[PDB]
Amino acid sequence: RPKRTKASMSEFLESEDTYSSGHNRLYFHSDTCLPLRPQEMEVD
Amino acid sequence: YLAVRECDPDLCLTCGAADHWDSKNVSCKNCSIQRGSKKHLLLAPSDVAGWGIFIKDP
Amino acid sequence: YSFKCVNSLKEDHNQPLFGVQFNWHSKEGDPLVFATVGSNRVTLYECHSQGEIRLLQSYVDADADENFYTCAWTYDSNTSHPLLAVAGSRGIIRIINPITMQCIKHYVGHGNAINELKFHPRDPNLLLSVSKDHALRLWNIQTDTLVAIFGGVEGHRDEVLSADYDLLGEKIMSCGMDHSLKLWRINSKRMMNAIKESYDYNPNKTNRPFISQKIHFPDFSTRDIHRNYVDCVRWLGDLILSKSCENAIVCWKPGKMEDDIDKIKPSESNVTILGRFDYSQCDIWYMRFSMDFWQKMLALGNQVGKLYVWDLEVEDPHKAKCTTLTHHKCGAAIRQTSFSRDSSILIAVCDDASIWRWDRLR
Amino acid sequence: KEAAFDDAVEERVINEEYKIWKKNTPFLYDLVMTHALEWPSLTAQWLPDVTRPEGKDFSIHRLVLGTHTSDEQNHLVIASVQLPNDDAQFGGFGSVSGKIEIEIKINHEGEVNRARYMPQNPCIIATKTPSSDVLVFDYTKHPSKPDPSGECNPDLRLRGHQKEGYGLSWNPNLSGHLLSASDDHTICLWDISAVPKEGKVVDAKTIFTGHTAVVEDVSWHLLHESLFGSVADDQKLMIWDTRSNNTSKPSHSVDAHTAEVNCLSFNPYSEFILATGSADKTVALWDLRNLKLKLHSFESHKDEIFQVQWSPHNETILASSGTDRRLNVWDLSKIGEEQSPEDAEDGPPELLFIHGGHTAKISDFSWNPNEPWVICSVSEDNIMQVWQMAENIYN
Ligand SMILES: Nc1ncnc2c1ncn2[C@@H]1O[C@H](CSCC[C@H](N)C(=O)O)[C@@H](O)[C@H]1O
Repeated sequence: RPKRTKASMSEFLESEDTYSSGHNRLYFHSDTCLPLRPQEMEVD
Repeated sequence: YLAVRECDPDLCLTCGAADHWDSKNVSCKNCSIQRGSKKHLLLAPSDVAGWGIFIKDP
Repeated sequence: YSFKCVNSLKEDHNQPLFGVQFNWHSKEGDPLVFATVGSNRVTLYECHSQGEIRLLQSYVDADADENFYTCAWTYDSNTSHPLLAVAGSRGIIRIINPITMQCIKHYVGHGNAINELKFHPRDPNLLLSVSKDHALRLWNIQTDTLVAIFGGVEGHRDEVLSADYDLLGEKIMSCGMDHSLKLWRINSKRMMNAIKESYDYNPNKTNRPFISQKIHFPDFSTRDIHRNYVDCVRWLGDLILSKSCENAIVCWKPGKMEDDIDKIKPSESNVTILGRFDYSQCDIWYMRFSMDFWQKMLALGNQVGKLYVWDLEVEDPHKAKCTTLTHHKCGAAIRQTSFSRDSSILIAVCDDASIWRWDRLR
Repeated sequence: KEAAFDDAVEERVINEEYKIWKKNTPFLYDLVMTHALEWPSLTAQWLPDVTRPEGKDFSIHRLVLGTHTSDEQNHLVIASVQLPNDDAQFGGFGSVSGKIEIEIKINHEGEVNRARYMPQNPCIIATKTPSSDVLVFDYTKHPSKPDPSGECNPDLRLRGHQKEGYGLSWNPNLSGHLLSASDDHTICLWDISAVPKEGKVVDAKTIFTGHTAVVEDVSWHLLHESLFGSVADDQKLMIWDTRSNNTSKPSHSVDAHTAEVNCLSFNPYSEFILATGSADKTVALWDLRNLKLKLHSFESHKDEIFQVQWSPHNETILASSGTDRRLNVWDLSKIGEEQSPEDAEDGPPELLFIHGGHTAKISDFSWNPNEPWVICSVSEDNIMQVWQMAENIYN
């Protein structure tokens, strides 16, 4: 939900003064330090 | 389990430690290391420092 | 012996200089092109008469802030275009085609750094990149597929930096800071199967990636040759050269003097020492010598800037009639040397971005 | 070449734009969903049926898609998704378990050129395939699990087109009546309600040969079962009526634009309004009475457009997207309305909104009933995008 807070400089200047899911990053072949492919990502 | 000893296959006959040594799934949970029911892992560059380990399954 | 400095050029970057390479992969009458790797710059030149040297196309690694260490001339049979692979401290291989003016083959996977580069004498598509993590990996660049890896569980427990192919490409010597002398036989029945299969691979063929192999059992090993770091070994035919920081160069053969190199079992441990072409003023490693094309003439520089020169003829370490050529202007550190595809042109490179060409006085 | 070099530079650019778009996205969008699929799907559409669980903001919605792969088996897939009906519930809004998944897989042949559910029973669907026969399926009879044997059962599939093509439209009033377009320059019709146990393949009930070029779009009037029109690459569209004697002479005809046209969309509310895009960066509309005069034209898109749709619950809203990797929203009530110079420099008053949050080109975008303020969209990068605009733009 966007917070949609109203603009206020008295608070803004004074202050100035991620729900991911799944296998995000790429994984590598442990035996040989080589990048995996999703095709063989299961039997490995 | 209170002991540091894994229930020996020849002893925890009630949890099937001896039963189906060939099979992978048993009633017991403190018999795995003997059977080596390891989980599948993934190797990736860790966010913290260099290489790291990531788990494939929940 | 019949040599003198006739040319000398210095790079303006003042960075330490590294491995030199002369394009012996040429044809009769081709322009005589040689290459050299600096810190991050790569430069090529062609020797010319009268002592002139014409600077050729030169590049710089303006993206990777690393010191390049090794390079090796390359050739493509398909396009008949020569190339030259490079490597450095970041352990990444780049192969630039002068015809393409660029590198389009990217190869990574080594651990820390690369300290040796050399091609197979017969197949130009096979390369050994000795690495800092004690690893010996092989690449099939033509198929871009990896080939068997050497070292592993029973490999060198220290960083290897020096290795060599034999003349026919059948056994590969390896030596590192552990002073170990491990070699592996290419002709091993298993490998060429993989090498053949290395040339037979399609990424779209199946989900299963190519299976490069692993080796841990050299056909021989030892450490008695040197009590200090070894950084220069070469295949003198069936004989093995070896140089350390201890200001000596020694040639030796496995087992007894009558023992066949190819008959030696891995369990063997005996040594036959027949080399005493010793030197001095070069008590530090990371110096590499040069060889003539025909394996008849040895020239080694010096840290104090002199030359140590011997022939590969019947002249033997029984007396070791040295030829200590020297140019007064070069005394800082002779990092490497490089012969042409003949014995007429010698290019000596100093560390301080300066090179010193010596032409044969015949 | 420089073009290869510039494209490589362009690869950096699109990554930058997505990063920049992501940075500004939360303050301009009220919902941000993203999901990547194993194999790209050409088209997607919402199931009309919907259910909202009690005491749970996330609403149960179902989506149907196809499969496009390099060399593997393709499947017909139906996937479910949960979206917060209440945004007051702050595992950002719901549980950490995830709110999207796939439930149905059936072996598919080639790639889904076009597929839709027939309105009177969404369970039965027809799918345009690279093969000449138009395949027909109902997920109720077929198993949800994929069949690894590779066999497919296109029961009650449709014959009549010589080759594949694009363009599918069920009759909104007549059950089992659908118009399909093909590269055969012909429009074929079927009557599923009248289909017997003839062998699960149905020949074209009626074949039309009006357009000279490859007919690529054909649709029934959203209110009239008799009225329908077709759109082809001939840059000329023609209006048709059922039972009108010869099938090659249209009731009406007009050239939509100066380039190929492959997108047609009638207004569900206004009978007369019929929106027509074009490949010449131009989208327009026509009147059932006034065929000779174009009502208005829209040309904000920077590339070809071939997907157009009218917003549900919103007669004044029309959207279109294409190869420019941009989606343009337009306000009909704001056509020619005076605006501040800070607005004209931004866009025309009729231009409602512009969305560009996708690295890859989007081939399909689809809203759903009960949720007029969200749009699903399928890009080439297997990315499923669902997003809600701020209410502030429409007050
Ligand atoms: N949280 C942490 N922060 C910094 N260094 C860490 C660390 N956890 C482990 N290390 C270092 O990592 C070494 C363990 S081996 C693991 C190395 C690390 N995961 C990498 O790939 O780079 C230890 O010697 C320790 O010094």
